[PDB]
Amino acid sequence: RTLKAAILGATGLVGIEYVRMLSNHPYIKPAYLAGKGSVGKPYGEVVRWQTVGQVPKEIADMEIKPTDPKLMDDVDIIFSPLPQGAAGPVEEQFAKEGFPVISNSPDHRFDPDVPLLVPELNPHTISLIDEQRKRREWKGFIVTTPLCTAQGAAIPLGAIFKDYKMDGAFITTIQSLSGAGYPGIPSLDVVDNILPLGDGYDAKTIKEIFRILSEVKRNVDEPKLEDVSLAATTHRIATIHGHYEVLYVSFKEETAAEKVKETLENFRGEPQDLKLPTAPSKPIIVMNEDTRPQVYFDRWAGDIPGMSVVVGRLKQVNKRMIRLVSLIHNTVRGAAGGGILAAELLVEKGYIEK
Amino acid sequence: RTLKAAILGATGLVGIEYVRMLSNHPYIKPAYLAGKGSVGKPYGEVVRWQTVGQVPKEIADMEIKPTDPKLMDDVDIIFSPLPQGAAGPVEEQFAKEGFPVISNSPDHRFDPDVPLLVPELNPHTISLIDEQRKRREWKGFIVTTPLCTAQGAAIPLGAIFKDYKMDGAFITTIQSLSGAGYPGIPSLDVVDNILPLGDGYDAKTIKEIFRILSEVKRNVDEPKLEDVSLAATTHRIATIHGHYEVLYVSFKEETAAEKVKETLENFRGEPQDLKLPTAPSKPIIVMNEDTRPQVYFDRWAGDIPGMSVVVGRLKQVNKRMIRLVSLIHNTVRGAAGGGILAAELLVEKGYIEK
Amino acid sequence: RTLKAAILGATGLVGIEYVRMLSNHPYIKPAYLAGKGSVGKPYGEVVRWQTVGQVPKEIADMEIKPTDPKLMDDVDIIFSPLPQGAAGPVEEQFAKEGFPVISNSPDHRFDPDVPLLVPELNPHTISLIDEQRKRREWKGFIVTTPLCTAQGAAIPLGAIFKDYKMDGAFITTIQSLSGAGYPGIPSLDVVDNILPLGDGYDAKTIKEIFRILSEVKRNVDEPKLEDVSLAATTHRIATIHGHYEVLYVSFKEETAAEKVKETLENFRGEPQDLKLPTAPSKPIIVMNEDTRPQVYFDRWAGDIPGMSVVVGRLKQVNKRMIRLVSLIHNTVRGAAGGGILAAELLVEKGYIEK
Amino acid sequence: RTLKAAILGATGLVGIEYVRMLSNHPYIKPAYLAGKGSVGKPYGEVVRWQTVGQVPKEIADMEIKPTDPKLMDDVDIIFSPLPQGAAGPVEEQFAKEGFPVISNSPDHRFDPDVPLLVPELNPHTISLIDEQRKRREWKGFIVTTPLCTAQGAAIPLGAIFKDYKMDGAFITTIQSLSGAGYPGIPSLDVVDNILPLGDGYDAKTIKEIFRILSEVKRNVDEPKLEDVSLAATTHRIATIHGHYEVLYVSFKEETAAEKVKETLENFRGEPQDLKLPTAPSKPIIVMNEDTRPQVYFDRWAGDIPGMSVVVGRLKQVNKRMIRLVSLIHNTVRGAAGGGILAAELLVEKGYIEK
Repeated sequence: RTLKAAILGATGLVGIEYVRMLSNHPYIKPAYLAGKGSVGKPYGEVVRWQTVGQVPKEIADMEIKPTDPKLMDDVDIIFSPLPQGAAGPVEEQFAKEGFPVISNSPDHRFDPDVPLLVPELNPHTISLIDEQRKRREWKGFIVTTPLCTAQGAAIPLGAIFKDYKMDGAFITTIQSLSGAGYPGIPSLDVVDNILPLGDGYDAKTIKEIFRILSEVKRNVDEPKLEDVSLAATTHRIATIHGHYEVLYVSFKEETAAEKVKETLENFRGEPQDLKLPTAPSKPIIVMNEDTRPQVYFDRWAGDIPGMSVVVGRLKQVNKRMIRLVSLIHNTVRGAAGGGILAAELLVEKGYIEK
Repeated sequence: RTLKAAILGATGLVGIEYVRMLSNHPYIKPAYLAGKGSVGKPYGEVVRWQTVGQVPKEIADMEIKPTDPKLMDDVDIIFSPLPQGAAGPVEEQFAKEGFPVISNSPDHRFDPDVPLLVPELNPHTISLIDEQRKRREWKGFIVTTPLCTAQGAAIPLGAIFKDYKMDGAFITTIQSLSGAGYPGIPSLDVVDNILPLGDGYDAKTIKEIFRILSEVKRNVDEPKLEDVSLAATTHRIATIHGHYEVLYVSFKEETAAEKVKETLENFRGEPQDLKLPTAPSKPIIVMNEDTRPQVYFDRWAGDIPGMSVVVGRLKQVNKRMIRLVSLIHNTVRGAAGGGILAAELLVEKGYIEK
Repeated sequence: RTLKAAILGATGLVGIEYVRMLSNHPYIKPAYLAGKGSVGKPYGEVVRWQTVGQVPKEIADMEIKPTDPKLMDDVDIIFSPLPQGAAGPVEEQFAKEGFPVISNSPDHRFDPDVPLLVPELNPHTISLIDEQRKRREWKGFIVTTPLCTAQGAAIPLGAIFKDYKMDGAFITTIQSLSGAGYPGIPSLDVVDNILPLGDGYDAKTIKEIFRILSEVKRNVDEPKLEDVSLAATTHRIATIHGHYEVLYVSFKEETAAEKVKETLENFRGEPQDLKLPTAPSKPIIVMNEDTRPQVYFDRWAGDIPGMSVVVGRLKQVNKRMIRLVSLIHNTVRGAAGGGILAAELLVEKGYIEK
Repeated sequence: RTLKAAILGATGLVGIEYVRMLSNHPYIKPAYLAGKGSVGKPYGEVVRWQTVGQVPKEIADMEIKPTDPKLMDDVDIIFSPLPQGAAGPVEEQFAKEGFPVISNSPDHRFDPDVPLLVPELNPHTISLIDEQRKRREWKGFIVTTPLCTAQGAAIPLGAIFKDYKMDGAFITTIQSLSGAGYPGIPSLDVVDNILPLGDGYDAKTIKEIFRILSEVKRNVDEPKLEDVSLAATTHRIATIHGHYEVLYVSFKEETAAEKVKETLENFRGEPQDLKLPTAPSKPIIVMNEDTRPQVYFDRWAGDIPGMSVVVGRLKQVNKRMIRLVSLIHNTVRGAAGGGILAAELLVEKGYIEK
């Protein structure tokens, strides 16, 4: 007994991760590979397989099919890593046609009735679907995952905000190329260079972190999220996968790095308690060596490769300020892997039927 | 009429910048190219010319000579970019033999009688040379320049600390390979990877910044330096030259990013006043665009290429925090250029004879 | 008596070399920077200065103007490095307005009345302008330079072909990114990868070499060009400038590599003879070290930087086969520099204004 | 029924492949991880895992042990990828103590009594062992595998030489960084550069190819190997795994690239006929796309990832010349996978008993 998934944009840098991971999944099958430009061609002939291994045997000869909900009677779930602008209306059209829709796209991320989900952090937000359906009058639904960059920060910051009076986080990112898609970043922009991404990208990263944090169930009540200073300075360099982030985190009062570090080691959420198939044992992995994590060596760490955010370099700066770094696999936990985990949580909660 | 310079480690990545720059200098000539390994060989035959243009024609034919005082009777100034551990005692040997020694090495940077010198920040600390001479019973002297990474931070921070109640700066660095020398960083460390340098390197960057800031003559007296919180998280990636740094800067009172930027634009010190030949018209260049500076494009910027720290992205974070970035050409301003500027100051103040 | 020149696609990777070089030129001035997208704006504000130094002081505040042959009264020369498909009809408009056009684009390279010019190899071919003017009934004219990759092989092969019974050349190229222009090659195509350009690219390289070789005045007449076997296998990697090529060259009879070496060393042409300003003293520089030439260190070689093809590794393979490598600066000698050289030749022979 | 393996230099770039591969092998166990500088420590804590996936769970905890025959009583096979100069005497010490040693080092590659083994091309030359043992008066033996670079040309070239009148091959290599080990190639040698490896490396590549070809059993007799002309021009670039080569192959008589293509597509040797576990189904994979193979996308191709040489771009140059490209995974087929395959062969022919 399995569920049949369609993956929109299946030849893309995110769609390849849905293909790789769903090919190994116990009950979600990659059964319908949707596109536009290469409709009618075999997947393995057209795809850039910029990930680990090779195109799965059983997928390689599948023809890419039209992005058309009228052709998808047989499909149980839509995964939608589509580009911004194009995504919004396609996802509405699928939802209106009665599909569950898991989007990795930005278009719906701040709809107050659409869940911006990190399953370990705000699983309770899925019950927004009730109101979504009723107010939007459709049988289906849309759920979004956040910007991968925002997730590499929000996961550690969420674990901390939960239990500590955190009052700011000032972040520097060093992001990989695959985040921008293909053709994406011109090679001349990152050879012997660093490409700042600009105020617009900095501002959207912070916006998304604020939404995720505004939804975390905390054990302390100070400070109020509105009194939290977040800031980001974002860049891309010539790494293929893996977003590397340096966070300076401030607290309203005296807070020991050793305590925070232990909170990070100990972090887990509903996905781990439920033993969901794509839930890592340790959604945050903490490293103790002063030159770790490194992008190359740590982006595929953990019992489920790519699904863990890897943290290190925990250090006291002064009594109210600590330094840490974090690494997220941007197309796995940051996108496809997070979206598959969303789907398992939604099946588990009753929102997608068996 | 000419002053004759020896360049120790002349073939090295800093040594080459001495040669390129002094080749164009109105009164300090590269008269003696010293080494060890390639003593006896033509310079241009052996040097790795990893900088702009080609080996100066009047220099290529010059043979590499021993690093030995008794051989250097005609020499007026020693520039010493020698590796740590080796440098300390060689520098002392030269100073003892009557030479002015301008070192880019770490060994003497914390000696209480030795200038750790950024001409635009603490030009007055050259007066330490007078007590150094009495203390150590020698007619020469040692002056050091700071770690290039420290200069990238300390230059814009020194400008701010001078005029503002700055109580913290929290730094992320993305440093180039030339800084590590040759063979330096293994290729496998930086292809598809980011290399963290570790706690010792972070700590040493901070300690050097503290020494530099403690010597700035400030126009406000608050807060005390002992009350200032610094932190650095340092990395290398595959860029050839140019250290890029993101600085989150806190103040003890409300502070306008607009004012701080004006302060950086208008920044100048003694070298510009005295019109030293290597003094750039703008020791700090401020950029307005939200994707500048960039390493490749801005590392050779300004009227003296590579002598200016290029700053950008000035933004208000909250009322007491600002974000900026800076780029420093690590072997020009960050080492050889700073050294040559040091030498021009020392000549102008009578420390090195005409 | 300064000639004023218009630069089409002035913001581009090749246009920047016209802007750099003509800024230092003794009688050809860059007086009209033509674009489309950025027309009106200052050159310095928009241009991506992906070359040595900085935008020239006196060019930076020049406005980008529209590309239209009715707005250029002040103008004496057109330099056109425009993309294929676009460039063919544009350049015709300019010659059909009176202007002399030196083109770096592919469109007219195979017109039997359009010179396809390497000034050291086939300078006499400029007389095709006479019967080109006649048969097209227009007052101006078009001259084109060859694909950079083809120049990197044909300059040494032409010097060889003129004096030796060469029957074959079998080429592997390893080309830089700048040749694809901007946005050009996506970053994901060349990070930890080699990108083959394909059969169409291999075939167009060979076709151009063949045209050029057919136009070389020889001292031998064996074999005939029609029996010469040429092959290329072309790639790009993550280098910014410099196309590196490995050539296995065969001969119809016993031929010594030391003789061919001397021929390449001694190679001069009409540009040298006339002492044209942009003519290098050594159009082919021959290196003797078995690890040279190297892209990084040799692409800017020579008295006129980037104007010389640098050759090395001359080795006997068997009695009738030799191996050599060559490095060409693809935007300088391979485009803008060759073009400026074409402009100087044509003035000399009285085809251009004054 | 298992054979216990000792992996010398286990933490090296070739060691980690022995560990990775053997960890999944049906009958060879990686039982003893030998080293020097990290003896006493757990493998997982010190190893640089610069390959696919992560350190196998059951290997991670294993302690690195001394390289000492006296400690290895229970070991059945020694795999030795030790650096040149060290390897020779150590491998002789192991064979004189009674062990079968399969070496990836160059030291013994040209001993008359030491097989230089590509299992698909010259499996019979294992019989050399008998006179090795007689002559050397030792109960163990040494077998070597060739230079990875030589295997990338020798595998397709042997398959051609076996069936066609091949009289020359003229090769250009574009090799990865991992072949030079760690720290190996300094990062500054390869950023925005190509590093030629020189005459000694070119000559040794060809010498190894000649030896291997002289031991291939042919179906045709012309020409004699002594009259075949080989040349190599070798380079390194900033790729991690995978050596890419372009080969121009010539023949003494007319030979159609379509036929040579069919021969390569159909290539198989004794390891396939013996169904050895590590024998890929297709020791040569032939691709049809004019932009394939590519390093990143194909170095891990095949039913056994990295065990197949991938060939592409088969094209007629003239009646007597073709062009093809080949890609080898240099640490799998080119080193550890090739060694394991030799060991299986030696087990199958009774030289190593289970």
